Amino acid sequence: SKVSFKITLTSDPRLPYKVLSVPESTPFTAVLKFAAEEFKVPAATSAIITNDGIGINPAQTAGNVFLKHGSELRIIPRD
Amino acid sequence: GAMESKVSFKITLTSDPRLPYKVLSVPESTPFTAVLKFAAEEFKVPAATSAIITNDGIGINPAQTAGNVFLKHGSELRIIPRDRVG
Amino acid sequence: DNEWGIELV
Repeated sequence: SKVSFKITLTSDPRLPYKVLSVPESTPFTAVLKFAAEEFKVPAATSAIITNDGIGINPAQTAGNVFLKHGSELRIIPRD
Repeated sequence: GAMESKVSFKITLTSDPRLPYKVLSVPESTPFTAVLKFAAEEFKVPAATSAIITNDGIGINPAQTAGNVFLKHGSELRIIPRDRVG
Repeated sequence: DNEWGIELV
């Protein structure tokens, strides 16, 4: 079964967002990569953080990320 | 896929007797303002003054996801460009 | 820009 995320590229002043649903077992690395691709920014240098300024360790299940932080995440592109 | 489902719209420029059209596939969570801008450009008409209406004469509020528009009004939409003044 | 990922068909 899947969990879903709203990822907002907050560095784009238009605040465009994308929704992603992945199987709750999916490693969060996959979502980071997916989000990077859809947002057309480097997976290697991009981070995903929460609304409250907590950095999300991607070596974690999407399921566990959802359980701890909810659906509202920001993608942070490097310099 | 991880990427959100898409909804598709057939947008017709009824003002052209040929009734030309463009089909747009759009992520459900997309604000309808993006769809309108995208459509206006495909039709080479000013996004800021054009409107999208249903086949039954309802104006679509752009502050609204594509998903909602799809669900409430289906896929047949019309694009309405403004006349000129003077 | 098409930052909302709209596709033409």
